[PDB]
Amino acid sequence: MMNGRPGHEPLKFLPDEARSLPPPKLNDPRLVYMGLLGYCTGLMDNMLRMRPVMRAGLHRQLLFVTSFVFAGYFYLKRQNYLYAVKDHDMFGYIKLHPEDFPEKEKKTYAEILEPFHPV
Amino acid sequence: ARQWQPDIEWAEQFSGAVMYPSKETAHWKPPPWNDVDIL
Amino acid sequence: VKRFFESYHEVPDGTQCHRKTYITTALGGICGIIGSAYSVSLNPADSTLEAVARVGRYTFTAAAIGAMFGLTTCVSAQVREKPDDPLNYFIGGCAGGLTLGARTHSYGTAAMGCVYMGTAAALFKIGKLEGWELFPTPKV
Amino acid sequence: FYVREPVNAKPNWLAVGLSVGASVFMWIYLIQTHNEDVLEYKRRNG
Amino acid sequence: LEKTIPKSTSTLHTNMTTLTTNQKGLIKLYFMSFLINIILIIILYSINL
Amino acid sequence: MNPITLAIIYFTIFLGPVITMSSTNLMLMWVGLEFSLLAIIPMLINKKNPRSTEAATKYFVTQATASMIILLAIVLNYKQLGTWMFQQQTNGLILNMTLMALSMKLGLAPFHFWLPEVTQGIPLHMGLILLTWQKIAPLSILIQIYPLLNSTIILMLAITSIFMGAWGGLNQTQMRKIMAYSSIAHMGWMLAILPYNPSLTLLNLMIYIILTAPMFMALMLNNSMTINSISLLWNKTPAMLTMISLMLLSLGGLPPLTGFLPKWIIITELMKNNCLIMATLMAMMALLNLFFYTRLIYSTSLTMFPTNNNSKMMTHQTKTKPNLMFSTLAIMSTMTLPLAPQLI
Amino acid sequence: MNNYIFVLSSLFLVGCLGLALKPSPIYGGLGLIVSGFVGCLMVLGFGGSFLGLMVFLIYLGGMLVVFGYTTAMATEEYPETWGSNWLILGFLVLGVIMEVFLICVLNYYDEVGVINLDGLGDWLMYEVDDVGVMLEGGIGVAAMYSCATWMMVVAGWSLFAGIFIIIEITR
Amino acid sequence: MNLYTVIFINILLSLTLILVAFWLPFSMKFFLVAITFLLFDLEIALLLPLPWAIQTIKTSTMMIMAFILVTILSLGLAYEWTQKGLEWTE
Amino acid sequence: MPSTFFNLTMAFSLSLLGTLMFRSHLMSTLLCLEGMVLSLFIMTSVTSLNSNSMSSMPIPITILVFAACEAAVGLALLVKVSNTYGTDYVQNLNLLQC
Amino acid sequence: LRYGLLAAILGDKTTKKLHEYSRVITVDGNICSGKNKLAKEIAQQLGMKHYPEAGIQYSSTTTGDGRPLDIEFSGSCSLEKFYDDPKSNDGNSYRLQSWLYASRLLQYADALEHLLSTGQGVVLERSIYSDFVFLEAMYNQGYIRKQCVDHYNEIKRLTLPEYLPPHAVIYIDVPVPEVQSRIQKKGDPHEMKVTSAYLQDIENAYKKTFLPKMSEMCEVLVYDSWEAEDPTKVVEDIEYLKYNKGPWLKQDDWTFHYLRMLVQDKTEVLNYTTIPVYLPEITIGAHQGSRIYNSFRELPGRKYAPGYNAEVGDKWIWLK
Ligand SMILES: CCCCCCCCCCCCCCCCCC(=O)OC[C@H](COP(=O)(O)OCCN)OC(=O)CCCCCCCCCCCCCCCCC
Ligand SMILES: Nc1ncnc2c1ncn2[C@@H]1O[C@H](COP(=O)(O)OP(=O)(O)OP(=O)(O)O)[C@@H](O)[C@H]1O
Repeated sequence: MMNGRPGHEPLKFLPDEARSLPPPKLNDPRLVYMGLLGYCTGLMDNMLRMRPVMRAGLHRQLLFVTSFVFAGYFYLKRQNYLYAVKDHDMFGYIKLHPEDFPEKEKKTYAEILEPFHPV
Repeated sequence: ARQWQPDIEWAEQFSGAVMYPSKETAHWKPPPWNDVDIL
Repeated sequence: VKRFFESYHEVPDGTQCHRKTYITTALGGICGIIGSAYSVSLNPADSTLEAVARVGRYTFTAAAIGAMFGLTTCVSAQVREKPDDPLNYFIGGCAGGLTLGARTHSYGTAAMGCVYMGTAAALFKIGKLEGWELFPTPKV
Repeated sequence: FYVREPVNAKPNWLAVGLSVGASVFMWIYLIQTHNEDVLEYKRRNG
Repeated sequence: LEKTIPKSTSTLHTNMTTLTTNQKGLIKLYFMSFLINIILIIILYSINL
Repeated sequence: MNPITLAIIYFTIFLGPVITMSSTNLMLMWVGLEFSLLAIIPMLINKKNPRSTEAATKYFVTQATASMIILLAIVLNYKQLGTWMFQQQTNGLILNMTLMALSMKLGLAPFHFWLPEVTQGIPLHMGLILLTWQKIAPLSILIQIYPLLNSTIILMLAITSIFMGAWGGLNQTQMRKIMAYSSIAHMGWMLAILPYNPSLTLLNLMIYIILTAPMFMALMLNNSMTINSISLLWNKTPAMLTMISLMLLSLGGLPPLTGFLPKWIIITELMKNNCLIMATLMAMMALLNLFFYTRLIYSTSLTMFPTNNNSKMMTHQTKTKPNLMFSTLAIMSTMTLPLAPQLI
Repeated sequence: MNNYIFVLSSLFLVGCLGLALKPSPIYGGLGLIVSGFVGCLMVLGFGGSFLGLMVFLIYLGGMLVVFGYTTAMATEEYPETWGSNWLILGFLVLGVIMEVFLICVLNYYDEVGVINLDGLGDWLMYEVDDVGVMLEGGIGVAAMYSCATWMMVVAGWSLFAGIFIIIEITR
Repeated sequence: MNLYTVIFINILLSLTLILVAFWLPFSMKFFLVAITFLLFDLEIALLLPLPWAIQTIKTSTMMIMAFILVTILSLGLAYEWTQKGLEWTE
Repeated sequence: MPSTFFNLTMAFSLSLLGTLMFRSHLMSTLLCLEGMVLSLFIMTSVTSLNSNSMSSMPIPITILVFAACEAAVGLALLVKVSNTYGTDYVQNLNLLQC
Repeated sequence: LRYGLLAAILGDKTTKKLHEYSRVITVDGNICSGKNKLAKEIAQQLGMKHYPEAGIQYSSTTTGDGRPLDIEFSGSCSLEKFYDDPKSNDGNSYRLQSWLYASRLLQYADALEHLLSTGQGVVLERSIYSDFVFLEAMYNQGYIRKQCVDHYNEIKRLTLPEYLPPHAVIYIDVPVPEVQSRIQKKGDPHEMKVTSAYLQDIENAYKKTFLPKMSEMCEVLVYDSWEAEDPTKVVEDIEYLKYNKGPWLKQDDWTFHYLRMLVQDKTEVLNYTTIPVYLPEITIGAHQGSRIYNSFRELPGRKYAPGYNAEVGDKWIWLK
């Protein structure tokens, strides 16, 4: 959908138009959840290899957590950029086409007669 | 008593080529365990 | 040229009973032809005579389904001035299931088809009226 | 005491070292990237 | 209340299951079916248009 | 099979779809498809048994006919417009022939009858590829032309695929045929949502791949190609049940699991487009997939079947099969609903 | 000679019809050979010297040859096929006549459309440089070596890997 | 018209001679050979346009591509050789 | 052009019909596939020569190469089928139905 | 690093080590013939290794701390009880035949991997190619059912063909009265309850199926008791032996590699012994199975994987 738009660089993870958005914080619940998933992957690897769960492969578990958080930070930056671009284009179109986005004539409940329905 | 666990009667119904053999054209027989047919 | 099947919806129900029944019968016949072609190519028979007999069985069956459905619907709309009532199509679907059960000799199939086809035809009419679209085009 | 002394009888110190180094470097690069992105954001927006 | 709802569902779906999975590994029949499909699609297109 | 042969064949298997996706010329796309076919056949036939030979023959014939039809479509477009790319002016018959061919290449109904037979005759590591990596080029060719397709035939194909996949998996007792019919169903979902939003086709593709790879790996752990063989998993390797069950429920599409999100958001888009009747039919008929996945969850994880004796020696022996990707993909596929807004 | 290319295309049609009808893997080879001969002839009619002679030297001399080779060495002719051969020859006759009636109806329904029998000898060549050199087909098939090297590497790789593929299939 | 005349004449002469004649009174080796011949005949097809390619300006490119073709063909030959595909000792 | 293209398309359709209708052999299907290949080759070359587009002549060459490869692997599979069963028949591939 | 494609590409190949005497030999015979002695002597005089006969505890001895385990953990079968009370309604007969076939197969594999990684040939006693004689005997005597026999033959079909046969098969021939005398002399209150009918069925199975079936792909050497006990004759016959007529010449580095992978993975060896054919003689119930498995994992050195049981002296469990 949003692929063929002006100022579209091909196969780029993060352009510089995205360096103006506020970056995510490492305490973000989604990064924390990815860390949890990393830890659970380590524990499941041990549980499947018949090793002591939570008493084996500390380097492996650390690597899992680190990799998950690492991927999450960048993927999150990218998705935030995409949503920002979506809003940008939407509002630009709304402003360039005032003839299809008119302000509603909002009345007050003292005028519009709504029907009454007993019980 | 104790928990009932499947028996041969209950496990051999998952052993045919196809389940629900309400057909009469299903004369088939289970395939081999190594995919090497008999000859 | 595809208007054979559009002449069905140019007049309220309760009129042109004959051609409406003809249309539903043609629909049944087509559906049966396709079903029979599939069941003859897959799961074939021994003699081409038995094959064409399968074909005739399925085709005449589906044609009867459609004919009875359309006739019962338009006759209900005649006896009762309600051209915009899905109950007529429900009754027609039950009559179609009844004919299916008469053909296949199974009260099970009879009642099952009754209920199913009744709901199906009633929902078809509800869509026709409200404005439902089947196979619509993209608008997002 | 086993009779088929396995591959896992002792740790792979190469794997251990590489894993720990990769983790530490991941975290260092992540902190630096985050701080640089914050600095750029605030430079651009005031 | 058993014969109607659940037993009927099971019967219907088991029967349609048997129908659709009564297949024998015959390429001739599979390809005749593919040909019926091609014909039906061509006809849909040339008719509706 | 020696390293040089292995490298050449697998490099071709990898290059096919890459050319298909990186080329603008339909001729080069066709080239990629031919590469895929050529390089897949030998791996299917490696064992050199009658069943594998038959599967290879069926695959070859089907895919070759499909490729020929695609090339006819390309040639017709070329005579019509002078260009080697489909535009908004090609006779819709060309595109519908192309769609039929791509559907037979994928395994959609009613062009599906070859997929279970082939997968059965084929080993596990080959079904994995055939059902994950061999769906990416024919789907890419469609993603490139989604604005100019026929929603009617697309929806008919998708719903037929859902129905036949359900009504096959209900009966099959063999892991590989079950996987085949599940593939049919999910590809039907993809096609259904395609002409409205292809990002969701790709979403469901990646979800189905993450869900299928680890399942085939689980199976390959014991080469349990049957229900009564995978039931012994409680004595052979019971540390895999907690994950087989969850991955099967996700495949089925149960709310709290990743596998749900595809169906949910696809239904959302179809509702925005007023395809509510089709969405309803599909959502009601996916419950049969869920049914014959629950029937396996039972025989695997919620009840112990009659075991065997030599399984004792199987216990005596150790094992080092299930690499880290198993756990990684299973977790990513079972516990990633809180992140749906990002995957969208 | 206005009917030349039309006759050639009709012979190609009849050959592919004798393929569709399946007499045997050897008479089918003969039909393929005839159809390919005619295809080359029509390509030359349209000016494809290199293309047609390449068809000759590769499709026939290289492909149908191994087709008949593998056929003889890995196929047996069964006696039943003769009566059915005569039957499908009659089938072929009927198909020829049906195609003639088809073409008649299509001319009646679209004069300047499907086929302009009135303009048969015409609409073969649309344009040509009269004073132009360097406009044959080799000039294009040799582009591969300067522009479109991608196609050449693709084809060379297909042929390369075919060796390994066939040795692994036959083994 | 002239080619047609000549070939027609030859065919007529052959049939006339053969009429007067009457009126006066499994191993995979051969398959592998055929396949190798296919894979070399297609190379001939890719190699024949050199008399037109060597008239171009991109000589540094035609040199390259022709060398690639010949080299990888020789390598495939060498592999079919090492794997005992040119032996005939059943 | 119109007439010859109509006839070429009819021929392709006939060969596809032959493929989709087996007659107890497999060579008689591979030959129909090759007839399809030939028809497409001819149509492509003819369109190239009609449009005078010398930047599209490599396309017949490529498709001929790849059709040759496909035919080679198909012939190998047929050879294996014969080596095992004794005939290039299609009722013998009745396995995988279980 | 483990053996695989990478090791075989780097140089851990096979044909670089197949020196003469890189063979595999069997020393079969009837029960009380001089197999152990003759095989030890052949091993010594040829430099090769000896793999004694494999019984109910072969796996218990080859895995773990090497000590045996309760019969419920290894076999749930008893040769003593087989000799005392055959025909029992329990199933000991076939439940023993199957376990012994499985152990002989594990042994054949443990020998093949040794022979392929190291050119040191191996000498075994009765193998998977002759275990079936003790089954045909029981079937012809009435201790076993045709269903058990068919199950055995099916597992044999699934397992055996994926393995290379022996080079040399030495059959020590001895008659049933001498066998009974040797039994009485050796002394065993259970073996001394066996029947000459059973022994003769064994002998007949041997001579009528094993010898013919095996003389077509491996060199046979039939000897009696007195040619035996003078082994140097046997050893020189072997040394002179010609080694044609077998598949071992159709084998290249890569077939050896794809066979070494199988032989090294001790679970793809038994996947087919572990098929779910539901015989009342081996079909163990869920409660018994669960109890036995949880107790087996309760035992020491078996709870976790080898290098992860501290109760047996394993350290660094937090970095491996
Ligand atoms: C919070 C929001 C909620 C969102 C929705 C949540 C969805 C529901 C959560 C479902 C999670 C479990 C679903 C799958 C059930 C698995 C069944 C199972 O594993 O139990 C059967 C099996 C018993 O084995 P058995 O031979 O009888 O004896 C014990 C020897 N292990 O058990 C086993 O053998 C397991 C393998 C043994 C490995 C050693 C023991 C380590 C622990 C492994 C199990 C971990 C389970 C984690 C449970 C977390 C629940 C949230
Ligand atoms: N498959 C089987 N079924 C039943 N019994 C078996 C089987 N295999 C071995 N046995 C039993 O094992 C015993 C083997 O004793 P054996 O006389 O072979 O001792 P040994 O140590 O081999 O001495 P020697 O080598 O001199 O014979 C026999 O009594 C035989 O009945």
